[PDB]
Amino acid sequence: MNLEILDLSILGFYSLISSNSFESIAILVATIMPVITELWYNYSQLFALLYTLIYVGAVVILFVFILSVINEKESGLFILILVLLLDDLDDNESNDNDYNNVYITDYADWFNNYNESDLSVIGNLLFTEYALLLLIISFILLMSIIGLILIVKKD
Amino acid sequence: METYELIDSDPKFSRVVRYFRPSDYLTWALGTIGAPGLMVLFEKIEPAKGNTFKMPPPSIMRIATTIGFFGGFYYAYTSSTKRFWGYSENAKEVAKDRYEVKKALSEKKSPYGSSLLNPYQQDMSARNSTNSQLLLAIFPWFNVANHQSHGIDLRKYYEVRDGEENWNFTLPPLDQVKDLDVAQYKEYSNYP
Amino acid sequence: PYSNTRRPWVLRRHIIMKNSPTKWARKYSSRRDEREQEIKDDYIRGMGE
Amino acid sequence: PYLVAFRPAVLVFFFIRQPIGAGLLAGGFLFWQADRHFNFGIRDNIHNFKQTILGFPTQASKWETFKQVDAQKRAQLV
Amino acid sequence: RGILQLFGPLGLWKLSTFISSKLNKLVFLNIGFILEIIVLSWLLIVFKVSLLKYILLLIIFIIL
Amino acid sequence: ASTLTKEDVLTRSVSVLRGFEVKTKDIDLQTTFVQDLGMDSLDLNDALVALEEEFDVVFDDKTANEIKTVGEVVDFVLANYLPTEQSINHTIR
Amino acid sequence: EQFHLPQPFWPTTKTKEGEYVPKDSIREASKVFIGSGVLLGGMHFRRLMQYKKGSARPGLAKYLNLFSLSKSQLIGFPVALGAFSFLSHSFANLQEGQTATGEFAASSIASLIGLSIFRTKKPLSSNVAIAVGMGSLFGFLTWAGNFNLGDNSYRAALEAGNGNEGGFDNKVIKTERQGFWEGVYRRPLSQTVEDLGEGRGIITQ
Amino acid sequence: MLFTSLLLIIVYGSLVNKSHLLTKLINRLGLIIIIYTLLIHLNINTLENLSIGINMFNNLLLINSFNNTIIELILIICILYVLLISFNITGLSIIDNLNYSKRTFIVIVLFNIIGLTLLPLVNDIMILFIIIELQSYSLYLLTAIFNESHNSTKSALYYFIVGSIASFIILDATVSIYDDLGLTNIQYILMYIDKLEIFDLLCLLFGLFIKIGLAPFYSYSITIYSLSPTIITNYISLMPKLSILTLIYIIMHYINIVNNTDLNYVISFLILISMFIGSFGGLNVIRIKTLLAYSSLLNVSYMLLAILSNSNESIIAYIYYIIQYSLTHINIFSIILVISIYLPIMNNMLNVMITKYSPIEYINQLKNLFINNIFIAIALCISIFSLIGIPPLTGFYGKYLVLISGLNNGYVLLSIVLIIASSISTVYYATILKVLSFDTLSFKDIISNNLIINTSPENNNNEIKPEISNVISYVISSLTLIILLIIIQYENIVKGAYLVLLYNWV
Amino acid sequence: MDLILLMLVAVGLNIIDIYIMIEILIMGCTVNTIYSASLDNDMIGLIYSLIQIIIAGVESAIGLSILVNYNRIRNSEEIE
Ligand SMILES: CCCCCCCCCCCCCCCCCC(=O)OC[C@H](COP(=O)(O)OCCN)OC(=O)CCCCCCCCCCCCCCCCC
Ligand SMILES: CCCCCCCCCCCCCCCCCC(=O)OC[C@H](COP(=O)(O)OCCN)OC(=O)CCCCCCCCCCCCCCCCC
Ligand SMILES: CCCCCCCCCCCCCCCCCC(=O)OC[C@H](COP(=O)(O)OCCN)OC(=O)CCCCCCCCCCCCCCCCC
Ligand SMILES: CCCCCCCCCCCCCCCCCC(=O)OC[C@H](COP(=O)(O)OCCN)OC(=O)CCCCCCCCCCCCCCCCC
Ligand SMILES: CCCCCCCCCCCC(=O)OC[C@H](COP(=O)(O)OCC[N+](C)(C)C)OC(=O)CCCCCCCCCCC
Ligand SMILES: CCCCCCCCCCCC(=O)OC[C@H](COP(=O)(O)OCC[N+](C)(C)C)OC(=O)CCCCCCCCCCC
Repeated sequence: MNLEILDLSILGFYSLISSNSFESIAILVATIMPVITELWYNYSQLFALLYTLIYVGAVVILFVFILSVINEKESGLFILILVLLLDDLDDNESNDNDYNNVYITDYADWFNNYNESDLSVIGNLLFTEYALLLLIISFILLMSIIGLILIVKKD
Repeated sequence: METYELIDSDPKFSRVVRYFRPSDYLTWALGTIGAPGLMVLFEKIEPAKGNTFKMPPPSIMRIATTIGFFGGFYYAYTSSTKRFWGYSENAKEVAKDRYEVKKALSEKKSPYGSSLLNPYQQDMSARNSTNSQLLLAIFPWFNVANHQSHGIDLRKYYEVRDGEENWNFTLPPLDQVKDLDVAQYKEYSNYP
Repeated sequence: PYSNTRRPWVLRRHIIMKNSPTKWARKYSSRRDEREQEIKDDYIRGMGE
Repeated sequence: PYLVAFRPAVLVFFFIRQPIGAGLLAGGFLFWQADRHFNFGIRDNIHNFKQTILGFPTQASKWETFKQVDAQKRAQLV
Repeated sequence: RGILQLFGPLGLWKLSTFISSKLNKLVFLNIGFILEIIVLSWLLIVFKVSLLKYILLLIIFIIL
Repeated sequence: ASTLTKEDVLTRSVSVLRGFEVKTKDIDLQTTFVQDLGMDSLDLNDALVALEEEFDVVFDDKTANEIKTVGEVVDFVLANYLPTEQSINHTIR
Repeated sequence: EQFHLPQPFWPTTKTKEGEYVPKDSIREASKVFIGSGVLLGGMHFRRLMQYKKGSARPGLAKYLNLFSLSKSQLIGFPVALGAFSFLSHSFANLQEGQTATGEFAASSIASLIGLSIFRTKKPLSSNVAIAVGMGSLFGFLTWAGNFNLGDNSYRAALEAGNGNEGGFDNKVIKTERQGFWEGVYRRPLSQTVEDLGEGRGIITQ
Repeated sequence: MLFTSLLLIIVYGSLVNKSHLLTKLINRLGLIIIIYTLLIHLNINTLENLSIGINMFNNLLLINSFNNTIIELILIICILYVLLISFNITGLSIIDNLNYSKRTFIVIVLFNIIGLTLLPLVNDIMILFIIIELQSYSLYLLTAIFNESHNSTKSALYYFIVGSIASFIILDATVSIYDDLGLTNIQYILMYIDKLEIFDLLCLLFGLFIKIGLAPFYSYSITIYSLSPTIITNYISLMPKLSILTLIYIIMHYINIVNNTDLNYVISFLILISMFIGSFGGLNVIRIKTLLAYSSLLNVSYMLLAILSNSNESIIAYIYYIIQYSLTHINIFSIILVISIYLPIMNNMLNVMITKYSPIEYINQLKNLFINNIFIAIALCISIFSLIGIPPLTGFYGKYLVLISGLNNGYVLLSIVLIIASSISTVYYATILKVLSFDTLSFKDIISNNLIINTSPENNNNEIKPEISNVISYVISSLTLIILLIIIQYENIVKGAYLVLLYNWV
Repeated sequence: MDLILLMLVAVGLNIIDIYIMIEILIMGCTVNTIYSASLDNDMIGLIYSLIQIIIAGVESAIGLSILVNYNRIRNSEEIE
């Protein structure tokens, strides 16, 4: 009984009935949280946190910052339910039946006596192996800092 | 094609600057004073304000020199680099490189130098800086490390060419030179 | 431990996050599977010879 | 882990705010969860229908492909 | 002055004016308009490429 | 854009005028206000304000004592009609 | 003896006898009609849902009118696209391969059947000309060889030794007819007699 | 050279006061930075040594003799472009003060030049998705440089939204390729060119097709170009195509390894539609920038026919075409920025509103240019005639070479359509030429002191005062004769195209 | 039921709503990348995901900066 499915069904409903910009912002948070939680379990815990620190902590509270400076103004129920029920029939984004319905395993090895976190490897590669990517990204962030001022600052 | 001897596929920053021919400094000399001149010449071609010649502000003559200085260095830096790669005349440089490499081997020291980088990082710093000069116009990057992926065979420094027998160099076999791949893995094949 | 390797539920069930040019090809186009089925079929055709 | 804490609150507010709509989306959710629990074979057959119409390699087609290979190799020995 | 004018400058002025009238409606600043066509073009990748001639026939039908 | 024409103002003007005590129900461009309809100060102001509520055009103090006919008001709306600025949501999306 | 007319036709992959496994038009046309019926129909309902999301906004109503298919166009197109695919394959089987004539016939009849549904409020002469007009676009497309010549292109022919890369010679006179893109210095007289025909200065006067 | 001095200008820009004289002189320092970059680049990069292709920066960037040439092309067009803001175009302060108000105009250009040059060189998907953003963002910032304007800002918002969708399409394809193979570097992927899903490279191009404005995505490019100021539209309608058409060619070079027949048909469907829309689109338009926006779509359509064919004649055709269309595009937008000084002045009808951002906006504002400045009109006519294809102008060889590569690969249908769309397009290029001269003799006897140029005071009334600036007039004169007199050096220049190599070798 | 472009109904009817949809779409490509990187036990893919989060962050700022300036333009009269 995967309770993750129910939450998305709710979000798949309020997205269709969203009326004002309050609803759309709440869609973003209600999309991030199923992303963050399903990543905290299952695949990668490091990036479940890296989402919260950057997505919610930087952009989403900047979404609601600007939205307060924008505006605040202002089929039925059977069609919305019918749309969801037909949309819910197929939910296999892939079509490799063998790859979906067969489970696998990996065999652990004791060679890596130097156990380290996944972030240490990323730092060990992003700062040495792919330093150019890091230095270009710094350059892009420099462009934005100069870019954001010129657009907004009237003088 | 006008190929020559491949001195160093990845010349070091300190060695590129060292091998600046007197013409190369002149190029740097022109670029450092050419930039203030070009700003003046532009006012000659068309003044910024009005219809009459007006020397640009002294403040601009200072920044333009800085642009020319860091601009004229790269023309010198690129000119020297082409002599290492073999794209430019390097008879003068080959004599200098072979003397220093032979001196390094004779003193039982590595031609490349001691390094603060573990064997992986030397390999990593080779790939980042090698051939970076082909983009030196777009953005700078230099080979400042003492790595060993210079794409040469060190035995080409053993045989004696014309006009070198006078230096009276004695060269030990490669398995006894400090800071080399062949003379580092003597106990564990995983660690230097 | 034997486990599955399917994509996160939010990836394949959000009303918006599941729509992209390459995801529609995965979900509604047989061109990817027809080629990758031949390799699987060749496993059994190449036994007896 | 934040949804596990936030899930009790939102489910309560889904039935209070829109009770008729809640009884369907939650009710419909339980149907498919039950359907996979009890091997009703519905969603599997809704799936197999799509793979047949859109030219995909279906589960039945592979097993038919194996039979064709199996029947051919056996008569090759004879 | 007859068929060779219908199959000529006078006839081609009508056809050009008809088509160019349809096109000028499409150029209008709307985010929703440009969004649907981008999503619509994703169907080219999905469809088996044996069905390009039909889409071409349909696209001419919509011009009318 | 200004979608009002002269006829559109004239056609809808009568209905407002049919909503107030008028001596004659025949009103056109040539019809006056004070004379034909027998309206005094306070009576005429209500009709003039009423046309401001439907045509959404404000009449200034300069024209106040200079209004004598109903054709002038109909022609005035065209020269002074604009659509209210629409927010960023209505305009482009 | 026949007439000796020019033959302006691009080369195509000729499927010799025993090849050309026929395609089932009834099933092939079924997929187009059912497939195109769902897309236009489904998008028709989807755009209906957008009108009620917001209607006081002019922009949403403006652009939804561009994509607003009429009621007849919902039947006119799947009929035409369906009939196009049935008529195209059906003429292919008799002709043992698609040609411009087969596609021209299908494209005009498929348009006229389609046009007579959503272009009823127009004279029939106007619809026939449009149906004949749209037939010529597909005939021209098929005469030119779809979107590409494929193997019959000069590059593919050149890479297989059918080009003129090594120059020409006139002592080697090929009895077999040369390729489409191949050039020669000199040609057998019998080939000229087969093409130009005897008469006005060939062989006789 | 770019990175070192761009940071110097950024710090120096805000240190000095905001004055149009200091900003203009700072703009000239932008010109000097670009000029040095070209000398430094040409000094170290040669066609002989780059024929193989030389990996750089941990194989993230790979440069060969083909990408090298476009980098030299990008820098040279930018040098001519900066002459539009580093020098006076008209002379009158009212229309030229728009180019001197924004200090960060040149800084943003130098941000885009770094993005423009590195984009053809990307060799990994990780750096592809980054470099496309460094260039893409620089476009959105550039379109919004004039924040007082209402049209320029709405252009950037519309540009930002579509460009973000294109970026997501590009991002999604690279993630899909990564999911199938697990590899990042393009050279590593080439090993598995026979086993990845080839259409995922098509989904990658669909992202790049949006950014250059190819049908059916043409809608936004015409709207954006018709709204941004003429000084801005000259840069955003040409530069993104220089640095993306090259990247498209490199990807198409990889895709033709397998020679997928289904992929050619889909791209040919877009090429066929673009020529239709790019030709019939401009027949009924009144704006000059909207017309040139449709001209840009059609000439992008012609080039993509060469890219799709992708043979040894495509390199010769694409290299020559991209150079000649760039100079011609600079020549026309240089002229339109100068002939704004002959506009009449009222002393009304249709209440036509002309703003200082786009003084020339409608085609009928070119009237009597044969009378006012005949030499300029001939330069404009020559530039227009090149786009038509009148031989022996540079435009004629562009279509002659595209047809050679198009027909050599079997694109018979598209070649015939490309010609028909060349004939249809001639209608709305002749309209420009009709406006200039067709009424010359009926207006030869005219009394008119009501021009914009007549506002300037008479300085001496004896000394000869030229109507136009020295530098901008010389650029128009240099480019006009290149288009007209290319017949002399065409055989040698085409030989220069033979030497350009993209893994041809032998 | 995606080939009927159903997602367009789910988008709001403001410019700020379009911005949200794009970020959701870009977030879909990162979750797929983290899915691919983890299963392959590859840290090169997780570097890509980190870059996607960072790059998509900048794009959000530039979009809202343009929107804020655009919204200020309508209410830019400043008479008092
Ligand atoms: C801790 C949980 C608390 C939950 C409080 C709200 C519960 C209602 C269910 C919302 C969650 C479903 C996911 C969809 C996101 C919300 C979109 C939405 O439309 O919310 C509607 C909410 C209820 O109002 P309603 O009457 O139902 O709709 C018409 C309102 N005129 O009206 C609103 O606009 C919401 C007003 C408060 C907004 C707060 C921020 C949104 C909630 C963030 C935390 C919840 C995280 C998501 C949890 C569910 C995940 C699927
Ligand atoms: C419970 C099931 C739930 C399923 C969810 C989806 C429901 C169906 C929704 C509509 C489906 C239509 C598209 C079908 C899938 C896309 C096409 C495809 O992938 O091929 C399937 C079908 C037949 O393919 P087939 O010949 O069997 O391939 C076997 C090869 N070995 O291909 C076809 O022949 C389909 C017919 C398509 C041709 C007519 C429609 C195209 C013209 C209108 C397009 C609309 C406008 C688009 C314009 C493009 C923009 C430039
Ligand atoms: C409902 C199904 C939706 C299918 C959408 C398909 C998407 C891709 C379409 C390709 C062209 C992109 C055009 C931009 C999107 C089209 C917008 C649209 O379809 O709206 C219809 C539009 C307005 O129609 P209108 O009559 O003014 O309004 C009716 C209101 N009741 O009428 C139009 O003007 C649209 C036609 C534009 C012209 C396209 C022509 C392309 C080339 C076709 C001929 C090929 C040329 C070569 C032919 C010979 C070689 C084969
Ligand atoms: C002898 C040598 C001569 C050389 C040229 C010979 C060919 C010339 C072809 C001309 C024949 C048609 C032109 C005259 C027919 C009149 C067309 C027309 O006016 O529109 C009719 C119809 C709507 O009717 P209505 O708007 O009321 O017009 C009544 C006018 N009496 O509206 C329509 O029916 C329009 C039809 C839809 C448009 C279809 C467009 C498809 C492509 C047509 C060809 C364009 C080129 C394509 C390839 C190049 C671009 C890629
Ligand atoms: C010695 C070898 C180098 C040659 C010089 C190159 C730069 C020119 C600077 C000269 C000084 C100057 O520009 O002086 C100014 C003059 C004259 O200006 P005017 O139009 O009469 O304005 C009025 C000036 N009054 C008031 C003095 C009369 O302008 C020129 O000459 C314009 C020539 C255009 C540049 C030609 C070079 C093209 C190179 C093409 C490479 C792709
Ligand atoms: C295969 C044989 C090739 C023969 C040559 C090509 C056909 C001749 C067309 C000349 C038309 C002309 O000249 O255009 C002149 C015409 C109209 O004239 P106008 O000045 O507006 O006068 C009329 C004034 N009214 C109408 C106000 C009363 O403009 C147009 O319709 C512009 C569009 C022209 C389309 C050209 C397409 C070419 C396709 C060729 C391949 C089939």
